[PDB]
Amino acid sequence: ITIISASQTGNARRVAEALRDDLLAAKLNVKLVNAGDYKFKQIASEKLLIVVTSTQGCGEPPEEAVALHKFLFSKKAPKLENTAFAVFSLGDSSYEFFTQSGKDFDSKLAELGGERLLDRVDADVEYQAAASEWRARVVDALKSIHTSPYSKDAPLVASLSVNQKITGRNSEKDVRHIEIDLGDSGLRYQPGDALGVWYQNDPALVKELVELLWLKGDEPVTVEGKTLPLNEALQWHFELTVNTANIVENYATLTRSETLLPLVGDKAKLQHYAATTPIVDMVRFSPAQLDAEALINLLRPLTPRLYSIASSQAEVENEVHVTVGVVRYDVEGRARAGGASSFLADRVEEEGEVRVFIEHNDNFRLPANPETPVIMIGPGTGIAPFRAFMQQRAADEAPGKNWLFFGNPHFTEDFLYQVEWQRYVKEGVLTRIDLAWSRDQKEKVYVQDKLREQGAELWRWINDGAHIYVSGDACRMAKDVEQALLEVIAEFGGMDTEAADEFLSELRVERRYQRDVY
Amino acid sequence: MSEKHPGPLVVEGKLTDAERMKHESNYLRGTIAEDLNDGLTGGFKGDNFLLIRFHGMYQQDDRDIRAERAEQKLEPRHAMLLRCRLPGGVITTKQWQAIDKFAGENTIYGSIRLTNRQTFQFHGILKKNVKPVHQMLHSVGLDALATANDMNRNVLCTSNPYESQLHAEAYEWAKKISEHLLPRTRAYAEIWLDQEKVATTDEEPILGQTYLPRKFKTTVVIPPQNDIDLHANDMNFVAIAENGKLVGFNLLVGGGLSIEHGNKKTYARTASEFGYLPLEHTLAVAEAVVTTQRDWGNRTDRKNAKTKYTLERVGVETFKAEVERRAGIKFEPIRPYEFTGRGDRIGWVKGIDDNWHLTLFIENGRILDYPARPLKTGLLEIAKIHKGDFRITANQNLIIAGVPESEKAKIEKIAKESGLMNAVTPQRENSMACVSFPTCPLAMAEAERFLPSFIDNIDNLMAKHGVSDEHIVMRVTGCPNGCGRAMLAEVGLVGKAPGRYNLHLGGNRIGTRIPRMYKENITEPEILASLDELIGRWAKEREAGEGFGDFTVRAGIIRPVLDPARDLWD
Ligand code: SRM
Ligand SMILES: Cc1cc2nc3c(=O)[nH]c(=O)nc-3n(C[C@H](O)[C@H](O)[C@H](O)COP(=O)(O)OP(=O)(O)OC[C@H]3O[C@@H](n4cnc5c(N)ncnc54)[C@H](O)[C@@H]3O)c2cc1C
Ligand SMILES: Cc1cc2nc3c(=O)[nH]c(=O)nc-3n(C[C@H](O)[C@H](O)[C@H](O)COP(=O)(O)O)c2cc1C
Ligand code: SF4
Ligand SMILES: [K+]
Repeated sequence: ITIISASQTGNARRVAEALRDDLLAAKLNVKLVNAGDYKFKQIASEKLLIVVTSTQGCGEPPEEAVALHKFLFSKKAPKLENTAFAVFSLGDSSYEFFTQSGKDFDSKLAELGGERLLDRVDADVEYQAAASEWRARVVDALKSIHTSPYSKDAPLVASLSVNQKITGRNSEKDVRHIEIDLGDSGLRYQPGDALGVWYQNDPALVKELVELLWLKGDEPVTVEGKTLPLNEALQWHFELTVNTANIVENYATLTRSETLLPLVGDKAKLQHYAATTPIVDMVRFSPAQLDAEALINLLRPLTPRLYSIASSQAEVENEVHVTVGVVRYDVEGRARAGGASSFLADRVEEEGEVRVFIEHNDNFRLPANPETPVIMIGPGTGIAPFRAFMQQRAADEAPGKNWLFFGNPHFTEDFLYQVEWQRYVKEGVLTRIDLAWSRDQKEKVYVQDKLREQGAELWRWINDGAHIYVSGDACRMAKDVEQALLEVIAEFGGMDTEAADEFLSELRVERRYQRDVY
Repeated sequence: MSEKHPGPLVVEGKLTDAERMKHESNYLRGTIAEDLNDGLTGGFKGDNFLLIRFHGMYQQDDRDIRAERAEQKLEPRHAMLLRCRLPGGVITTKQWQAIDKFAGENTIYGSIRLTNRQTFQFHGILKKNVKPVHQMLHSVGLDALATANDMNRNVLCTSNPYESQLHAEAYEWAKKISEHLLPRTRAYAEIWLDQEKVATTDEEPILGQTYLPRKFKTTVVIPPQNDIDLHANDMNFVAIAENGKLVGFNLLVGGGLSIEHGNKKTYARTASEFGYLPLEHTLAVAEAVVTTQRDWGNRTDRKNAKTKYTLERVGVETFKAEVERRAGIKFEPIRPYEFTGRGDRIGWVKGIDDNWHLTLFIENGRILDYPARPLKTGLLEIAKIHKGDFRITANQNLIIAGVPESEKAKIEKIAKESGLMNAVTPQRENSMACVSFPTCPLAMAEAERFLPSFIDNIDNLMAKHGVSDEHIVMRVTGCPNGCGRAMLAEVGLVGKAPGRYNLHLGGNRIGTRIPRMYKENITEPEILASLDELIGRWAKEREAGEGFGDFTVRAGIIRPVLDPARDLWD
């Protein structure tokens, strides 16, 4: 019996840690191994295999489990004979893909003949009840942060030092450079980590939502074990900038609006509606005299947003830099915005109160050997961890070669940290930089095109043991860049597409192909 | 021997870095082709930053957003200024359509900036469009070679003589002079036009390996018009005609207006008369003068290299003797020439060829699509309809030349509807300014964006003083370089700091006298107060047909400059 934990942020990690605890207390044996240190090519020699997984940008497993997932899809997976399996999957209904990684894992493990002792079950953001009721049944049908006080639950109360836009005035996107002074708290981080920022909803948005429901704003509501006014709760503890299908169909059910009832039962229409309109506009389409308690039950708890750290403590000491791409969109001429990005962009004064913590990411790190070449693909707001990488390597005077791929719409407006990159290539820290400006000419050009153009040099670097890092969008960028890498590897390695995929999976296994995508 | 000019023929000293850059550039090639292919920076690195000027482009950034981009972790918005080589200012309607299309499409500002040297300028050209602009210029038969850095500048010709029959010969000679003094190098064609390299070295028999010490500027003057301001440029060929045909030229050497604030060694002096040369000796004389300046220039000091400084150092007599020896000719005595004015002839002007010339007043020479004032679109429609060619004027104005009687009504209808020739006071027509902000790297004060409001105030002032029908040549520069030629106007405002200028008075209507500095480092309200007092004085106690500069000199409020090399600053 072995428990497999496939988690990036770590919500499945704690579930697997609790699971192994009562398995070792009750049965005996039971060993726990993450997907990153699992000898997955010896899967056929397993007795009992429990998989606890997560779901990234769209259905893909966590980056450490991508190798195992591709193994199960490679037609080279062995035929299972003496192992029983049970799959527990986490996820979030807000996103388009709800625990599809667990569904795929369960389906394949069944297809290769694994004994499904427990059927796969789905977990929402509130996984406490599901995990607690799942581990008991797992046990029944089976018996034949390093040291800092700060964490997600108790974030460090830091201060905002610098909030500077790093895009030109003629840029369609608003990208901020946020410098947060950690003070004397001694918070420690590494390049590749993420800064979980607790935010607060816009007071204007909260007021508009409250008056849109014909409420006052000071009526008491029940939050946790205390009583707080409605505005306080909607600003500090509830999410308003994200619309989910569940929120929409609950509004329809507790409202019976003629314009919302027909959409109930159609997952595609509900998801499109949720992704197209915010909560406040969705309730603007149909005010329904909803009381404070109904609003509180309808919404979801506010959660911190992770941002890749754009600085290294070897250079900035007690500061953390994050590159915040502000989400700004207009619905019927009313300018709406994202929660945390707009909170950091507008709603925090200089030296203001920002509650942050560190989300450690071990599977996105610079090579331990300073001489190892590094290839980075960071178009858009994915340039932050590579700025941290460059600062860390320049501080250590690492002699290794560095290759950066950056992409954005406009060169004169969307070149993030351009002067820093010019300085880095001036001093030889950044050996090569390749830029792809998609909106500078008639034809769209992205980073993957530059990877295709530089196939021979990329292949030589990979043969030199280089590390490939991808950070940025996951819906389109990550898949396109992975395809470009596969094409380059297949073309310049003298081998077909399947062998290219196997080579990329091997690179993932040797911690040489690492992604931080969102 | 006069003690005024005791200096040697060639000054000895450490050569400037620019001369080294010219010497080691391998005949204007550099690494411009290689520098074009990098995307890390939007400009040209190394010596290419100055070598690209030899090909006609200036690397520039917007100074309105320079600090904002500096604090935005962004490099300055490096964009190129493409100045074309148009001898005499004559541009065909097909070429105008091409440049209009390029400015509308592949240029940040979307504007055609006419200059005072009878050519246009493209601002905000990205490095990726640096090659396509030269490609299209070659496609429509133009080029931008040797219009910046240290070669011959754009050659000027009077764009609208009263007897518009010598313009053909004068423009032909201006084009011949411009082509003669072009560099004989293949760098321009190899880099932009993509011509196969020849396995041999260049010669440059006209300019040499190191080229001229400074920029050289030439003009062709047809009296009595002086719109080209021949005293602001080195060589001037004052055309002389007998029986209605060109018979010779008058050579005036030693022009220049650039000064330095507080540097007595820099001055603005008027060109000195050399002599009359027969018509057939124009090219030889131009060659002799250019080569004499090349040999005797001050390559150790870049604020001492222009032909005026060489003239004042070696003496006019020795320079003339060397020019005569080099050209193998003798300078005949100067036949008399007179100047009536300096401005443009706005409106419809009848030509000898039964064609009408339409001079459009364009404010600051900026062609754009302003609200309810679509100058660019109207000009494009005119070019589509017109069958002649456009003549850019030295006053940053455009002349629609050779319009027949039948098409006169149509051209007037399209121009009037587009706001190209709407009502404008006479004072505004003789008011000019340099580009300055936000593009000029050396700009200290506002000239182009300050001229309209300033002239509005001045027009109101003249209306108050009842002299609104009269005009004063008023030129504002945001730089001591005098690019707007403020050092030849009746009232000149040379920039000193943002919002502060130096007021210069005592100029001339015909532009043959430098205006002496009156008050320095005074903001706009002080300038308007002083000019109000002086216009009120002028509007009463003036004579019949007296200009403002002549009145200021005569009234004793300012003293004229006689020899600018001695008493301009004193
Ligand atoms: C456009 C124009 C003024 C205008 O509004 O019309 C102009 C514009 C500039 N001039 Fe000029 N000069 C212009 C006529 C002049 C003239 C007047 C004339 O030729 O009739 C002079 C004063 C007379 C003289 O110098 O003899 C002039 C003397 C200069 C100088 C000073 C040269 C010197 O002797 O020290 C500089 C500075 C330099 O050369 O480095 C300069 C530099 C410049 C630059 C290229 C600034 C720079 O060095 O980067 C300007 C580009 C502005 C921009 O952002 O686009 N410009 N400049 C004229 C274009 C001429 C052309 O197209 O060929
Ligand atoms: C490991 C990791 C690293 C990250 N690193 C970074 C980083 O370096 N930089 C960075 O900027 N972000 C980064 N993120 C993303 C970050 O956590 C947030 O997702 C992002 O900043 C937006 O936060 P928000 O709360 O303001 O947006 P939200 O308010 O949560 O999202 C806005 C909502 O509006 C919707 N919406 C968007 N546009 C429209 C439109 N036009 N019409 C209608 N609806 C629309 C969206 O779908 C979404 O539902 C990272 C995420 C992770 C997990
Ligand atoms: C960028 C991003 C994309 C996500 N996409 C999905 C998704 O498509 N479907 C889903 O069910 N959950 C999605 N989630 C939610 C995660 O599955 C959820 O956070 C999970 O519990 C991860 O926790 P763990 O890292 O501790 O295992 C997404 C989360 C993030 C940050
Ligand atoms: S005079 Fe000075 S500010 Fe004006 S165009 Fe010339 S260099 Fe620029
Ligand atoms: K003008």
